Amino acid sequence: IVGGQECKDGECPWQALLINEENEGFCGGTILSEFYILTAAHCLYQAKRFKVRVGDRNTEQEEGGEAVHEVEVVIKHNRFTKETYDFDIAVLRLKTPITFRMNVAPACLPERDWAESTLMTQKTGIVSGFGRTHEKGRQSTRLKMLEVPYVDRNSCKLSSSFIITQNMFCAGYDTKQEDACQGDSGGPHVTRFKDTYFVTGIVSWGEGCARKGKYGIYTKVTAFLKWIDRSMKT
Amino acid sequence: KLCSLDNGDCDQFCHEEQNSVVCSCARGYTLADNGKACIPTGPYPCGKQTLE
Ligand SMILES: O=C1c2c(c(C(F)(F)F)nn2-c2cccc(-c3n[nH]c(=O)[nH]3)c2)CCN1c1ccc(-c2ccccc2CN2CCCC2)cc1
Ligand code: NA
Ligand code: NA
Repeated sequence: IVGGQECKDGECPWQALLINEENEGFCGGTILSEFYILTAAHCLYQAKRFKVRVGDRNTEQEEGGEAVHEVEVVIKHNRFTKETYDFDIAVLRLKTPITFRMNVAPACLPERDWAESTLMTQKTGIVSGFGRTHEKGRQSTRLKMLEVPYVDRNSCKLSSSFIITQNMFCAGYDTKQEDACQGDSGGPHVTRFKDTYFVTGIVSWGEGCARKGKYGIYTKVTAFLKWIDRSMKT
Repeated sequence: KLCSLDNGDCDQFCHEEQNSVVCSCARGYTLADNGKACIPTGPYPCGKQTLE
């Protein structure tokens, strides 16, 4: 995340960190339940073999409530390609279930129409991650978060030099230099409704980070609730 | 106005069935007797920050 605030104790409990063999965070993820992690499909190319870290907020220092989980099954959406960046969604089933505690809890999965009429219509969402603090820089050691305004659908299409499909959505700032960045991919985009946090997006991509006139593109979770539900049945 | 008027007083999910408001909850919550609020069945229900 470029700009924004740090995640304080128990503020971003649904955050997951994808860690390669070298034990370094490359992508984010969302805790849906004890066995499942929601991530971006493209993140699966960023590392040969990977694990899932939870309850982590500072990489350099062990948090005791921090836990490493191996992946049993990787459920990738076959419709995904680097040419379109469409259907940028994957589900990970874990070998061991997550212990829910302070900093470790799942984000709610909303119902389709309600999510569309009541969540996507709120002014902002919150994006979070261990990604780059500047467009040119290294992976963050601290978990950050940033409130992002939901961006108007046609205004989003206009800002992009690429095709913004119906599975994608814009959130961010036209002038304010704060947005998600490289390494935040697969991470959560939640919308708070009455003190409860529902999962709305998966950090997908952007043209640089916090670039004026450009936004962060996320996978529209509502477009995949049945596919997500079916994934958890397998 | 139903669901469009303040989420039909539902804590979470709002639906319209036979021109009335019908509320439901995410997994890990039970609908209250008032048919509006969502009660967590156990600790750490989804979408709650762990601030305590
Ligand atoms: O997504 C990123 C990206 C880059 C960097 C950087 F600069 F750090 F290297 N970070 N980053 C990133 C990563 C994560 C979040 C944010 C973010 N969220 N919010 C915000 O502002 N940024 C930024 C480089 C560009 N890229 C990208 C650009 C464009 C597509 C795309 C888009 C549509 C179709 C096909 C394609 C794929 N095609 C494109 C041409 C060949 C393949 C893919 C990737
Ligand atoms: Na840590
Ligand atoms: Na911007």
